[PDB]
Amino acid sequence: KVFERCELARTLKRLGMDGYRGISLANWMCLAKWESGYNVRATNYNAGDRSTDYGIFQINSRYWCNDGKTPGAVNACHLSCSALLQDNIADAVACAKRVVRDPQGIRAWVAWRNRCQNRDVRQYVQGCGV
Ligand code: NA
Repeated sequence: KVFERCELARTLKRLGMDGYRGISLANWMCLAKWESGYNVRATNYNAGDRSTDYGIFQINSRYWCNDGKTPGAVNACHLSCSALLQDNIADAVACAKRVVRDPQGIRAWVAWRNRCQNRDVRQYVQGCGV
């Protein structure tokens, strides 16, 4: 499933993402937009280090979820990476919350730095009723 902008915005708000660890809802929307284009099935293999990014937030298999084929990996979210490909994004959200509980916060994703940081991100939630 590929979420529509406002549909996702309302879903994330209900899941308690607004202001989570100081991160505004619009920041999470900007992150999802640039990582997967709001597509829960997005997957990207990194030939360079043998890890894969999964789902709407493109969470990496080396640290956060287990896919079994990533060398020297941990599973901090204690989830199979398969869980991050579901239409129901509850597990992906719980794992995203875990990722930002680390010192880097939202900066853990380089795309956030490149296209969201210091930018006007209001556009991602405008008119959505959140
Ligand atoms: Na892993």
